[PDB]
Amino acid sequence: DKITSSDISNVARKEFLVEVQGQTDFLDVFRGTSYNVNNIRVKHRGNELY
Amino acid sequence: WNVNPVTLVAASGDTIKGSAVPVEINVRFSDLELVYCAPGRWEYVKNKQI
Repeated sequence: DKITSSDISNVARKEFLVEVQGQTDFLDVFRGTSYNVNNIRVKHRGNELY
Repeated sequence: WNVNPVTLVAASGDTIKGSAVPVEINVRFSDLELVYCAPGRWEYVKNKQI
């Protein structure tokens, strides 16, 4: 019975439709624990600057 | 394997899986374990190539 390994552990992402204006910050980033500083993606649907 | 493909055959008899129509390995490396398994079935595992 074939068994598989995966990605999502090593790659995950989350995307926000903005409301209410404000919203200058985003808390916990993705749900729990730590984001890793070295690699950054912020996308406006343009991928925001480094 | 890849290039000129494999052709694996459970001929009539007891299916490898599902249709039993010959399953063909175009996967470059591959390793094969299928057993005769009580539901007349030959289970080989997800083209593990090493």
